[PDB]
Amino acid sequence: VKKDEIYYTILNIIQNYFIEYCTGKNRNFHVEDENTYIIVKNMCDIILRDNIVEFRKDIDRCSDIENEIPEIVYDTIHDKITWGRVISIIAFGAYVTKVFKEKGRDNVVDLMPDIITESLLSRCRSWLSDQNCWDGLK
Amino acid sequence: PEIWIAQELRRIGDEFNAYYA
Repeated sequence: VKKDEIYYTILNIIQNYFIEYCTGKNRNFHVEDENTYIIVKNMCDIILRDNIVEFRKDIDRCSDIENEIPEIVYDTIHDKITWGRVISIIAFGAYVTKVFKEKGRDNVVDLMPDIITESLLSRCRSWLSDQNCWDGLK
Repeated sequence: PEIWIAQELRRIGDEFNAYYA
């Protein structure tokens, strides 16, 4: 809930990956931490490339998906938090953002980064802090 | 529905995690 350095340390990377994934424009020179961005950018691009089809099916199966993001995140890492699950959330979050973008109206797209970062931190802050945020992912 | 998504993000997250240290 609280917007700290941690909240924005994560948001900066998610916000720019969503931007890059939706527009196809390079964001390596807008992010604060360039090395993390490349790693996370590639991690999510692998998950998407291998699971975009499943995402397409699960997404058409779910009406009213914007207000269900916090529940999906909650139900993904409530028993345990791992970087694999955290990355999968970001990747699936990226796909949804593009999907709502191609559906055409942006007001939701402007919120997806904060929505998942909020849901992510609502349960994983101490876990993220105890690894110095993205340092644990290297 | 929303629970199926969650469980597939866990399969994806767990397999992704095992194959990369």
